[PDB]
Amino acid sequence: GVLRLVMELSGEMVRKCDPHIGLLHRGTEKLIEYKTYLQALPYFDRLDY
Amino acid sequence: MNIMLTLLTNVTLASLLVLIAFWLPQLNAYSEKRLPFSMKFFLVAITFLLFDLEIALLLPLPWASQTNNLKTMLTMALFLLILLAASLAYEWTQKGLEW
Amino acid sequence: TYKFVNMREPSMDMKSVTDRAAQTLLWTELVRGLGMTLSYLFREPATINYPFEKGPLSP
Amino acid sequence: MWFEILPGIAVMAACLFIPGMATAHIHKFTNGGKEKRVAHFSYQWNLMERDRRISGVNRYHVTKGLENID
Amino acid sequence: MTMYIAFILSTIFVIGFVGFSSKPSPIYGGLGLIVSGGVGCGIVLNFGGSFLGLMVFLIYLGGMLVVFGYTTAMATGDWVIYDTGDSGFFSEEAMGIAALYSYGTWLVIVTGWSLLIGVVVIMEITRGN
Amino acid sequence: AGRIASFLKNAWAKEPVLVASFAIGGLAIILPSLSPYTNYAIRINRATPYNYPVPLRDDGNMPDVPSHPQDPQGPSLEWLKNL
Amino acid sequence: SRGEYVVAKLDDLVNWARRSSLWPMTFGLACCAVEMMHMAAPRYDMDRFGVVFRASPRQSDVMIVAGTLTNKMAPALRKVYDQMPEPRYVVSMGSCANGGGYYHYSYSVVRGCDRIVPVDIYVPGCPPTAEALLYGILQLQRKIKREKRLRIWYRR
Amino acid sequence: MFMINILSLIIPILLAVAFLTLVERKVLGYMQLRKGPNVVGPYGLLQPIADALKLFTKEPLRPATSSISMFIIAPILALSLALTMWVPLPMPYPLINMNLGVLFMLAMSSLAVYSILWSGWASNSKYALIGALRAVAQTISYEVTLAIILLSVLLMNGSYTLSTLITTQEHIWMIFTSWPLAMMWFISTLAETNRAPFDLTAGPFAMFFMAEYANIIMMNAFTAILFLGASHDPHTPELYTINFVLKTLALTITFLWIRASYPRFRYDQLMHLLWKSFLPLTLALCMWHISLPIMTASIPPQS
Amino acid sequence: MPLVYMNIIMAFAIALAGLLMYRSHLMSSLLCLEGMMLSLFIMSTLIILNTHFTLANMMPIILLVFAACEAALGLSLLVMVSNTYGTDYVQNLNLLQC
Ligand SMILES: CCCCCCCCCCCCCCCCC[C@@H](O)O[C@H](CO[C@H](O)CCCCCCCCCCCCCCC)COP(=O)(O)OCC[N+](C)(C)C
Ligand SMILES: CCCCCCCCCCCCCCCCC[C@@H](O)O[C@H](CO[C@H](O)CCCCCCCCCCCCCCC)COP(=O)(O)OCC[N+](C)(C)C
Ligand SMILES: CCCCCCCC/C=C\CCCCCCCC(=O)O[C@H](COC(=O)CCCCCCC/C=C/CCCCCCCC)COP(=O)(O)OCCN
Ligand SMILES: CCCCCCCC/C=C\CCCCCCCC(=O)O[C@H](COC(=O)CCCCCCC/C=C/CCCCCCCC)COP(=O)(O)OCCN
Ligand code: SF4
Repeated sequence: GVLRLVMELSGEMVRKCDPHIGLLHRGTEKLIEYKTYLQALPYFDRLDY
Repeated sequence: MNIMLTLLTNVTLASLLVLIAFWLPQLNAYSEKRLPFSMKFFLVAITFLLFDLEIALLLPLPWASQTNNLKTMLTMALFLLILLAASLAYEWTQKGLEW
Repeated sequence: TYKFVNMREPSMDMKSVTDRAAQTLLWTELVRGLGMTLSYLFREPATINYPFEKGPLSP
Repeated sequence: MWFEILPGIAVMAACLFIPGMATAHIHKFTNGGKEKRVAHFSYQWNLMERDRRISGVNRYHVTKGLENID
Repeated sequence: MTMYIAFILSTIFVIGFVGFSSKPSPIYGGLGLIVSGGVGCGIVLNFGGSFLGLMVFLIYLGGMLVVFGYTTAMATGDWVIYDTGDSGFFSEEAMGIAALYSYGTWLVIVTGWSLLIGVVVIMEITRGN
Repeated sequence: AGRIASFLKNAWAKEPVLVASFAIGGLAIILPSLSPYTNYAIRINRATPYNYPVPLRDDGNMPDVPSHPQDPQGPSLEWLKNL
Repeated sequence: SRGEYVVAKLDDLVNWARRSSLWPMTFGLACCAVEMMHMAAPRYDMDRFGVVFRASPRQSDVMIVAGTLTNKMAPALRKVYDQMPEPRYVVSMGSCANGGGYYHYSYSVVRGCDRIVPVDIYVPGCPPTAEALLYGILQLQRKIKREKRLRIWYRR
Repeated sequence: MFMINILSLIIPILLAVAFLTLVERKVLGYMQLRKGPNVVGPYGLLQPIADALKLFTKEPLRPATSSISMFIIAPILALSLALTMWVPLPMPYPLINMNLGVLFMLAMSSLAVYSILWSGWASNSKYALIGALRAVAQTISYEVTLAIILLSVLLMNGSYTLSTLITTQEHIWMIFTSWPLAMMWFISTLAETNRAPFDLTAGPFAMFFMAEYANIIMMNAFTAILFLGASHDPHTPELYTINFVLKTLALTITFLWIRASYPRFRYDQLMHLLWKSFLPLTLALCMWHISLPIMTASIPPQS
Repeated sequence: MPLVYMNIIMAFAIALAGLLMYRSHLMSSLLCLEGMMLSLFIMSTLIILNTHFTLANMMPIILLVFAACEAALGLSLLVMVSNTYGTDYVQNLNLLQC
């Protein structure tokens, strides 16, 4: 998918790994609050697609 | 003369093709808008250099086999190979081949 | 009911050790994978000839 | 099917045919219908030089047989 | 006579040495040294030293100057003196070089010892601490 | 006795490349001293004429020096032919 | 005359070469990426059209935006687009990339990727079938075939 | 007519490396239950030409700050070395008949790393420089074992002349005399050309690609001549040419097969592979192949 | 003595002077050392081949190998110095003085 990953290396070995997420934050949970339950069903298809 | 002409032709062809590649799309108008220094890489380069020197010593072996002194040549040739092996083993056991 | 995926113990007799050594030195499983890819080349591809052929749909 | 890979391979094969074959024919053409003489070790070169001197046409491959012994 | 091709090659050798001896931008100095090494290999080959010229070209260029470039990137009258006879059905340079294993036993021993000691020495120098 | 066999069996596992390397190198060192053909190799090398055989001046005191290549005196290469 | 005939034929040749080898890099942002991988799967085999699978940005001819573009992601997509060599084309895949889609009224979603980059082909669907994306790629090929650069230069 | 011979060596090689892309795509596709290109050209046959034209009509992205000198030099050196390495080879008769042809090819291959070093240096990037250093280290590491294996094999040939390899294998192939050395040689030639499972890394890009594919084909031809000796009849060399070409094509298709069959190593894993498995066996078998002709009185003629 | 020997000797002298100049960049010092070695190899090979002195064909190879080993050593030293200062400038090596 889409992922940003900021890490610190000492030569070959990985010392620290900090993933940055939110590049696919669509705000599904706030959008669900404006739909009926039926209307909010299709968001779950798009969650883990 | 034949080898010189061959290299000249190869180099000329490569240069011509690279320059036409770099200049054919330059004629049309377009928009036209650190420190780390790993020691392991240096050590592997140095190990390659030393093993390359020992290979250079090994190289005359195909001609060395017609000497009438076959025993001495075999001993010395074997000695060099054994010598090369020791370098590999010493570097191995001293953690010289790690990452 | 549960299953174990990686709970096998290699045999330590001389013949089994020799078999594993032959696998290491002669690359038997690599040749096996090459063999599957070769076999798999000799069968019909799954590609359809779009746009002259179309994927199946339903009402 | 798989035999549709054969055309491109064939083309590639034909290209790899061209160099070696060409060399052979050129070695026939510049050497009077014989393989180009090999000259290692400088005794072979001396043989070629003697041939070139005794040809009478400054060409090593013009071979002189017993008809030239008089 | 090709206007003293050996002299031309020697002049290019000297010019390349003048080029990289000014020591500009050590990568450029290394490049000048590579060109000079190629020219010197050409000199030796044209002279008749096929094996020794190829040793220059392989060992020197392909290993040693390659390691120099690696480390750098990590950081911030002729024709007359010649002989008359031939060599036989062998090349004299090859026979002399191959005599290393039958005649030069002492040279082999000292060279192998020096190379092993050099491996050990590089290990110890770069150990650090 | 037991320790060496156990060590060799434990090395044949998990280190077969090193066992093979050491076996091959050891055989390369040992066998030439025991082969009966190495003297044949030395003799074949001695039998290859790279230089011209410079004739000797006869003084009436060389019975073993041939006067012609076809003469029986001198070294022979029947052993080479039969090899 | 021959002056316009030669540029017409040479333009035809250049257009054929450009469209018969389209190398895309894909922004697999979301679940339209699954359908583009299904377009590279054996059944459709995009490679058989000359369209290679997963080209690098520095040798990419076309960009396929497949998924939702969020505000956090927009600068990266514009940066990637700028890097691409010209001539470059953009295919917008799915509702999210076309106009925001099912997240159009969101505080964190770009309402259409064409606010950020120009778009040549809009492939509709949620998601478009792999066959629909193939139809869109072939439509982009026909669009490339229609263009005529040498004539414009000769007539200007 | 020497210029015609040079051209008839250079041009067909470039056509072969152009159509090797087609063959690779077609072979990988069919091993993947699909096809390769089959739309551009009657059987995909015009795909390489379309690729070349598209690449040559695309904007070149000069780094705008990097060393333009080395930026232009690197592809020149790469392609020049790639085309030069074909001259020594005897198919059956060599364009240039060198006494030390094998050593010459070794020296050319050794030079082939300067292009990687310069392209990495002139990218004006720390990450690309890291990748270039990794590539150079892998290349030099594996050319070590290439050289040692090569001299061990040549000890049965009697010289460095590549033509004599045809004479040595008049009755039997060299693959039967030393298959372990041939196995390690094949893996080392995979790792030398940066081919999977060792693939850890507009115009000039195509130039680099041409150089790499020419090196692939030349390395496989060298393997064929070294280990798979065709029979050569002096009154009809075309039989040798066809046999040698068929063997070279088989080895190149085997490279494609291997790329399609396996995952790729890590850097440290392939470094350990070389330095801890190939080098010990290579030294041991070099000792063995030095001892073998003397023990059995089978030393090759030439001195 | 012909002009080829003169040119090789002149190249050696130029490399020696360049080493003795020390503008900066100890790597350039090592480069000058190895240019001296290359000139030495070339001229020794020319002399040995010209006089047909067969057993001395051994000598150039030996020289090469030994000198290359020295380069390795020198490189190591350079590297270590950089690890202390971050760069290989000549003027960093002034801790010890007369
Ligand atoms: C004598 C006292 C020794 C004790 C002191 C020890 C000090 C250091 C030891 C190192 C000295 C080594 C001496 C060997 C001298 C070499 C010459 C001599 O041995 O004769 C040769 C005999 O060769 C022998 O085979 C040499 C074998 C020695 C090499 C094997 C082991 C060497 C190890 C030495 C130390 C190296 C590093 C440490 C390793 C543990 C010549 O052979 P030959 O063919 O008749 O003559 C050639 C001339 N022709 C062509 C005209 C015919
Ligand atoms: C020796 C000197 C060489 C110098 C460089 C020249 C480059 C090499 C020359 C060879 C080029 C090959 C041209 C191949 C074009 C034929 C392709 C043909 O099949 O396309 C069809 C014909 O379309 C066009 O009519 C083709 C126009 C191509 C150019 C026409 C003439 C150009 C000649 C000018 C060359 C002179 C160059 C001047 C400067 C070098 C349409 O098919 P397409 O739409 O794709 O596919 C649709 C998919 N379907 C069919 C399966 C449903
Ligand atoms: C009586 C006297 C006889 C003389 C002695 C002869 C005895 C010989 C017996 C042993 C010889 C075998 C040596 C052959 C090569 C061995 C090297 C080796 O085994 O290395 C492997 C690794 O080898 C590889 O895996 C490399 C594979 C890379 C992928 C390439 C796939 C290639 C396979 C397809 C077939 C290739 C065909 C090669 C021959 C081509 C001919 C031109 C070991 O590494 P690891 O298993 O990871 O563990 C080591 C740490 N304990
Ligand atoms: C005496 C003959 C001399 C000539 C032969 C040698 C030629 C080349 C072989 C030598 C190459 C150098 C080898 C260097 C040795 C270092 C070994 C080592 O350090 O590995 C150890 C362990 O290896 C060992 O066990 C040490 C050697 C073990 C013995 C190997 C074989 C010894 C003899 C076997 C056969 C003997 C003769 C054959 C008998 C059969 C009849 C012929 C740790 O392995 P790692 O990968 O670092 O860590 C693993 C965890 N990550
Ligand atoms: S456009 Fe539709 S199918 Fe594609 S990621 Fe968005 S919601 Fe899913």
